[PDB]
Amino acid sequence: GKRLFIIKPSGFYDKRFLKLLRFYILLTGIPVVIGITLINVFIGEAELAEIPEGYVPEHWEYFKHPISRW
Amino acid sequence: ITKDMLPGPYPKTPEERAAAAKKYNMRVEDYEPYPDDGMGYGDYPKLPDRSQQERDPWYDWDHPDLRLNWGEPMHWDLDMYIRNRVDTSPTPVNWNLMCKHLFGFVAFMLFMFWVGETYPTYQPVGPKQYPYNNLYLERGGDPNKEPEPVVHYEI
Amino acid sequence: RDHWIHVLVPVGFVFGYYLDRKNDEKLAAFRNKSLLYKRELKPQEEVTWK
Amino acid sequence: AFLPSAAYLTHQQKVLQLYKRALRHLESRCVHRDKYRYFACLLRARFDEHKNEKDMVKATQLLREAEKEFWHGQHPQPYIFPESPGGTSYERYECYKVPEWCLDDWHPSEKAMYPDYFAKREQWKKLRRESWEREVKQLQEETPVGGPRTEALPPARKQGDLPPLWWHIVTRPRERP
Amino acid sequence: RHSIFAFTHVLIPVWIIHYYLKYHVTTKPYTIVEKKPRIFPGDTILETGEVIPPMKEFPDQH
Amino acid sequence: IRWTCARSANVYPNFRPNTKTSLLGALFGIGPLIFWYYVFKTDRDRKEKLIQEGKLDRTFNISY
Amino acid sequence: MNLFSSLTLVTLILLTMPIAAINFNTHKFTNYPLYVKTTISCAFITSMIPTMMFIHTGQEMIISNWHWLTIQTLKLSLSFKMDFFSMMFVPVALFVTWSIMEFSMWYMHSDPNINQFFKYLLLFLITMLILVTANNLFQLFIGWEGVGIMSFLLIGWWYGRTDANTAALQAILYNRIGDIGFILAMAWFLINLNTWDLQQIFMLNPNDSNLPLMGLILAAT
Amino acid sequence: SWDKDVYPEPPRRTPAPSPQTSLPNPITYLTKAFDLLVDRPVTLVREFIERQHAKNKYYYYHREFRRVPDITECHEKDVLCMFEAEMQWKRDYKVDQEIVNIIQERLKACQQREGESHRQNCAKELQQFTQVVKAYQDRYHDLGAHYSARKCLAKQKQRMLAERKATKEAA
Amino acid sequence: DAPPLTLEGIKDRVLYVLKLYDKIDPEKLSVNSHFMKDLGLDSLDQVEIIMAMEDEFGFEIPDIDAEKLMCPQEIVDYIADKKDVYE
Amino acid sequence: MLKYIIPTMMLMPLTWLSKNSMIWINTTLHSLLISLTSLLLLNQFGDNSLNFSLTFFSDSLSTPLLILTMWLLPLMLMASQHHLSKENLARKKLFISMLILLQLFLIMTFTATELIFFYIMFEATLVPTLIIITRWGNQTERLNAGLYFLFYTLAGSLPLLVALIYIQNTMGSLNFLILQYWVQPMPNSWSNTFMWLACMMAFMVKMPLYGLHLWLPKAHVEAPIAGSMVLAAILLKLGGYGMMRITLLLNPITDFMAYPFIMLSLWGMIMTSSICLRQTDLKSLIAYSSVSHMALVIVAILIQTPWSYMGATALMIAHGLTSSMLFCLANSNYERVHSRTMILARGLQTLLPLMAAWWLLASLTNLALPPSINLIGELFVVMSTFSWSNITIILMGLNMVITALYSLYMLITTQRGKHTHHINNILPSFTRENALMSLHMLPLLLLSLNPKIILGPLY
Amino acid sequence: STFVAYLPDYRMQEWARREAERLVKYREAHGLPLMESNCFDPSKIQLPED
Ligand SMILES: CCCCCCCCCCCCCCCCCC(=O)OC[C@H](COP(=O)([O-])OCC[N+](C)(C)C)OC(=O)CCCCCCCCCCCCCCCCC
Ligand SMILES: CCCCCCCCCCCCCCCCCC(=O)OC[C@H](COP(=O)([O-])OCC[N+](C)(C)C)OC(=O)CCCCCCCCCCCCCCCCC
Ligand SMILES: CCCCCCCCCCCCCCCCCC(=O)OC[C@H](COP(=O)([O-])OCC[N+](C)(C)C)OC(=O)CCCCCCCCCCCCCCCCC
Repeated sequence: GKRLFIIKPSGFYDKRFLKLLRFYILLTGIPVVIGITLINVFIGEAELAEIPEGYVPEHWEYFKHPISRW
Repeated sequence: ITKDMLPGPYPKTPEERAAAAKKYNMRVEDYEPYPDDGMGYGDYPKLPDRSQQERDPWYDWDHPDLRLNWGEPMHWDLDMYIRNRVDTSPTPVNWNLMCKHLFGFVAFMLFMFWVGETYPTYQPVGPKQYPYNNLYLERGGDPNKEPEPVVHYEI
Repeated sequence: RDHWIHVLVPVGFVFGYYLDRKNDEKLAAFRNKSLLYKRELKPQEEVTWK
Repeated sequence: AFLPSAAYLTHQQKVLQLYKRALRHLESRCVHRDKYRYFACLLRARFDEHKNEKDMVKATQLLREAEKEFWHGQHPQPYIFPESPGGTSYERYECYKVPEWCLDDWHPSEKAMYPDYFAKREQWKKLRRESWEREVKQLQEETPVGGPRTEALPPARKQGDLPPLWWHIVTRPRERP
Repeated sequence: RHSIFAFTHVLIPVWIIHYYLKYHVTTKPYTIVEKKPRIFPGDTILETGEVIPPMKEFPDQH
Repeated sequence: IRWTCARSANVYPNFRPNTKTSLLGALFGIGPLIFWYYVFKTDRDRKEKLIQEGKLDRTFNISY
Repeated sequence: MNLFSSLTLVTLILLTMPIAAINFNTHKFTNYPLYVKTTISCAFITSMIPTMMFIHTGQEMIISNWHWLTIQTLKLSLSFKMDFFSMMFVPVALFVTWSIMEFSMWYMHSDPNINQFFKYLLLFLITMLILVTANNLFQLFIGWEGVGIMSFLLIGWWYGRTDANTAALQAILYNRIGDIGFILAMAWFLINLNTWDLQQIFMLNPNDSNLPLMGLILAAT
Repeated sequence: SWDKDVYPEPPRRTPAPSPQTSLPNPITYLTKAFDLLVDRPVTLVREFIERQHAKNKYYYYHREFRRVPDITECHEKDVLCMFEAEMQWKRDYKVDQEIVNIIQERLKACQQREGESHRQNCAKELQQFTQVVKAYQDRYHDLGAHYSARKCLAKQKQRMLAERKATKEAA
Repeated sequence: DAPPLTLEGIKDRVLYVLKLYDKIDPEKLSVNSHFMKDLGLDSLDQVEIIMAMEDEFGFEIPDIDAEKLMCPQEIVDYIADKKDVYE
Repeated sequence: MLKYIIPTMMLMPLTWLSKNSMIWINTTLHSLLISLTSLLLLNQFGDNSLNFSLTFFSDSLSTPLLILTMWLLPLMLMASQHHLSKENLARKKLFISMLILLQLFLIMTFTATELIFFYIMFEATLVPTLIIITRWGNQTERLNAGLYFLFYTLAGSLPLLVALIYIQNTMGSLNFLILQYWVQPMPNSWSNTFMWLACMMAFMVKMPLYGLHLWLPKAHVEAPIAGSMVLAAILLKLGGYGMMRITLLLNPITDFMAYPFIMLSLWGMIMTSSICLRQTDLKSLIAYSSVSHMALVIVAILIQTPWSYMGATALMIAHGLTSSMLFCLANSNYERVHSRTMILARGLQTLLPLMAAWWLLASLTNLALPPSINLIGELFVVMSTFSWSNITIILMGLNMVITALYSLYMLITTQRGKHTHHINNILPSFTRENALMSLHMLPLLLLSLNPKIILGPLY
Repeated sequence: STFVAYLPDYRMQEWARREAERLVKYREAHGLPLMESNCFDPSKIQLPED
């Protein structure tokens, strides 16, 4: 069907670089987002309460998110 | 590239002028430099100061996007004289006539706009009528101050 | 161990953190003495911060 | 004045180029076919009435008056063909004129995707690289002293020998890739 | 596979943005500030029950 | 390479300070600086003398 | 009351999904223009629903849904202002664009870079819809420069032809002069009204506001 | 939730939807579809996350700083107490900035929620915003990027001498 | 859009344009028939033919190449080279 | 700050004791470990700076600069690991040791609590850059590039040091945690005028100020690109740190004296933008753009408003990242074509698409496309300069046209048009190059989401 | 990115809301002004002579 050729520069290297970038960012992004939604669904975000009398808090007991506290 | 390939100082005598002309590989008489007024031009050839759209577009150039060949002594302002920049094409209309026409047109209708600003058009009507002292409270005025009661009268 | 050259910088960071933790000990001139952060030292405690 | 082969434009060539440009501007002036045909016949009859003039200086002055009225009576926006320079589609498809040597840079895992084409390319390259010394031998003895006097390339004078400097003029890709 | 577009590209964004807007944006004050609906004579507020009293009769001309 | 060398590196070695070059350098080097200095100066005194006397409206200007 | 904001943000996020779809591809996409066209048709329907709701009722909304920063007094947050204006203009633009991508499916079928072309005009539509529904002036500036850059790219599409490059640079120059006017108006509004949101600007109602109006006129020019 | 005094909002008055013509409207049907398909699974996953929240419920507390002697009772070139005074002054600076921010939030919310007649019903918010803007301009404006409690005290002193001079010259 | 043309298609086209010209008799024309030698026209008629071909194919031929191609076979060769036939 | 200095001084034997083929891998890995470790400096409070010890402190200002510095070292190591493959192994280790010493002196510069310590290591930084510029360049003019770079900067600061010593005889301490409370106002006199000049001119040269900017293009068109990136991205920021640490002591005489400096900076940034509009070399064009950006930063810190300080810090960090990645682009082009001419290699989008994408992103981030941090800083400086006076916006407005006009043009003639026929050595994208380009580009986009970490000491 | 996203309350900025959320809640319930033109106590300053 008169299938002609179009000369184009080799896109194998650019595609390989993009695949490597996406794989190497996803390899840690998937466990990080899985851990984030797991602590946000099971460990639980903290709650606001007033300071009790005679009991000082720790330096890490002033923040909301558990990751910030850790 | 060596010490006599890069451009040098101003050539004075015919012999060094011919040496500079064969340095740029052009005609000896057609190689003429800028006047030594102290601007630091040097022995660079002075092109007749035309743009690059004027070049032959059908000729098999060495560089087709620039219409420039190889080894030609190029313009002092090649960057200024690309197709994507200032163009010196021969216009069908005179340049001074173009400037005069544009200035006269712009000044004439700016003057007419200002004249119409002095004498405007309108409709044969009276002012609009609004209730409650021309909406004193709805304009944002304070309620602790009682406005002057102005009423609108029928006709 | 055939990877002795790869544990230079973590050892240096551990040594630097140990040096810093020794360094704030000499700066205990105003510990539990500031007019804004002062509090009574709790039982089963000896210092407010190490 | 500026030509790949010549250094001076003969007055006959200048007359023909004036006729071509003036009639193209006339066609761009009057759009319809009948008016264009009538005025084209009028212009051809005028050039025929001034055709029988063998005096060089008289045709010189007549050319000067003719160029002056042609520039005086030309359309500001003459019609330009879509592939001609100054046209709407001038060098538009040039973004896909990738040269052939980019196929040198291809990965070997993709060079096996089109095996016959790449084999043909390497045998073409072999043909070119064995013909290179023959063609530079052809120019090294046919060229006059002090370099060539004109830019017209010589042909191939022998059967089986490839044309000299044949590669980069025949290698340009199709205009619709 | 015929209705995979209308479920993945529509319904999951609705559920996600409604969860986010209901339990994370409405909890913050002055975030989704909505213009109050216009009140016309003869209407009735559902949350109170008080009826806006009827507007005076038109001095008709037509 | 000849043009790129003649554009930058071959300006000073074939430069001689005469009346034209020095006049052009003084005209285009210290002229606009003096003009902008004087314009911004008199704008500053006008703004300051407006703001010390309370005539400048600074009712809502609390971000600066 | 709750269908409104959810469906409108669904329209926006559904418009922004195919860009992330084409950015994370490992293969040649099978009929990417059909993907974009079907997505924009569903987005047109999803944005046509609150049009019917508003013309039935007459509701206007402000959705300040994501905080960005607080510097000194000023607070900037991701806020969408949807009134008669923006939320009425959006379905018209969605209909026109849906027809235009279908015509582009007809027209640009002979270009191997058709997917990049569709991605570019989808990005232009995204930043334009950001522009129309912007609440604070900064989001409107973001949409302004986004549509300017996308116009530059889509004019210099055929990068081989130098006339396209010259036209794109000329358009960039004139749009940057307009941005000079817009930035002057921005600076006057901040320096004299201590705000960038439209509500505070309309409430404070400055009197000697000839300079910001002149700047906005220059931006519109 | 949030406190209703710091963010006051008027009660909602929604008129009764009563059809005039016989043609039905799709808004009620789409509202029912939204309540069925969308709201129910969102409420289900919300009850899931809050039930998982109920097992581990620990608290965090708002930090409070006691009042310290200010910059006025500091001996000059004795850093050991003007450090605390400057610390308190910077904390109060941040608090005042957030106060002007919350007043701006109140004004914007009033202007949006009052519709097309906001120029009359948001007079109180405009007066409060003008008062707090004048207070902030007297308290903190023109200090410079290198602001300190000494510069603020000197500006307050200069303002006090200006006010006393205006009182004495118009007594 | 724009279907490729073979050499016999442009050959049919060029002989059609030649046969539609009044100065050419429709019997004595060939691919190698010289305009000044086989048929004996003028230079102006050659530029008329060049304009006819330019308007027929919808593209511009440069003036030097307009005057250089001097036979219908040269016209066929130039058109086939510029359109790059037999792909 | 001993938890980052000791890793650097302990990585020094690691690059001295490494094998003959694993120097680059070990140095890059351990420098990236230090780069991750450096994120602990963000323990910042809204009132008190993180004062580590007697001679080390780091407020909200210097922490982004430190993070930029020890994120910048691995990028320099990747960007300078191609052309040094034929260089001898001992000299390769010498080059890496010079880069490591430069990083160590830079991190010791930004955290020095005493101004004498800051000065001492701020021009202990002068030796490694001079060595790298003069030794590992590629032209003759590098020798001249070792003179104009040196004898400018020292000539600005050998007065300054004396002035600093005078403060040691006046206040009694040059510590910055003390001088925030012991500072006295500066009276109007000729002696205070010359003290202001001496305290200002060193970092005025190091920005550079217009008129004193001649050392910047002559030291950039010939450097090895590790030197080019450290000079453009982080070495110019020592002037900004000098401003934001020195201008506390120079009040209120700065307000009625910095008029000609602001005039020079504004009209010289106009001039250098115009010079960018008519350049032929990529390196010189990027250097003159850097001159324009630092003149803008000069105006921003000289008007001394809080909004201006936010904009100055944001513009400093964003311009450093953008100029470093632009120099990476120019180095890739000069690697492929073995020349610095702009008009030589054109139309590379037809051959290199991903480098064309990086060119487009670089040009977009150069002209302050929102919502990037470059636009944030530039906009804040624009509003602050409009607050200083009205007419300044005109002197900004033309620049904001011109700073777009070359920023695309420098792209276009390098990427768009008919490609050069007689150039055929254009290799495809090496993974190392594009990895370096993405490592430059992705933080610049990421910082737009959370700008509050790079908004100066008074956010 | 995960570290700087969950960084523990940069410069106490969120805290700057909460105490402010208390403070107006005080002074809108007792008729006190929102903020005063005097940053410090105007009765605890020795005014210089004029
Ligand atoms: C298809 C899969 C979909 C996802 C499925 C899984 C998730 C399901 C839904 C749950 C989501 C998570 C919980 C709700 C959201 C988080 C709640 C929360 O408090 O988040 C913290 C905050 C809420 O704001 P905030 O008020 O807490 O922020 C204050 C932050 N400080 C004080 C540090 C300044 O952030 C978000 O919620 C993130 C919003 C992300 C969406 C918006 C993207 C914007 C893109 C453009 C960026 C650039 C804009 C530049 C201009 C800006 C305007 C001027
Ligand atoms: C890049 C090249 C140009 C660099 C220019 C740098 C800035 C220009 C001014 C620098 C002056 C030198 C440092 C002075 C520091 C003074 C500190 C101070 O408190 O002074 C108050 C003191 C005041 O005296 P005092 O403090 O001893 O007196 C007691 C106080 N009273 C006055 C009340 C009694 O000033 C001086 O003593 C004189 C200061 C001016 C010095 C003039 C001579 C030097 C001129 C500039 C030379 C610059 C280098 C040129 C060559 C470059 C290389 C080729
Ligand atoms: C720093 C100075 C030196 C510079 C060089 C630094 C080198 C080292 C770099 C280390 C790694 C990077 C560190 C900085 C990371 C910054 C980013 C970050 O983490 O931000 C945190 C912020 C945190 O959000 P936040 O601040 O709102 O959250 C508040 C905090 N909590 C949750 C605890 C209440 O993350 C985000 O904002 C993410 C938002 C969601 C993700 C994006 C969704 C939208 C995506 C785009 C969709 C399409 C839009 C339209 C597009 C149109 C076309 C353009």
